[PDB]
Amino acid sequence: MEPQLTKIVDIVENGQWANLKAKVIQLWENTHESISQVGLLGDETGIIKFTIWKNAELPLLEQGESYLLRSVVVGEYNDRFQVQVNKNSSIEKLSEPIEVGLEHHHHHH
Repeated sequence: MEPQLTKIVDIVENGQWANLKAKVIQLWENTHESISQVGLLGDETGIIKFTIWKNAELPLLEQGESYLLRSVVVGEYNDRFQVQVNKNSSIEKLSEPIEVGLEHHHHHH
């Protein structure tokens, strides 16, 4: 039984429980105790900002690396939507990078 996959553009609902896979386009180490880490998630359907709470006790993510987020909840940030990770949540590294980068291709890199 695989988990329910939800797309960023399919959010249109805060406080929703689902599972999403994305890469960290940018990371920011937080020094405040309330917030542990915050960055951006690069999904093939778009991008979204997420924040990890210290009460989650989760390891730091690697920039440019793909990450799988299971059992997460959507938070309502002012006018924009954001994904908040807390306890019960899990994170697994994927050896299959996601596009998030396709617009030009001359000959070969």
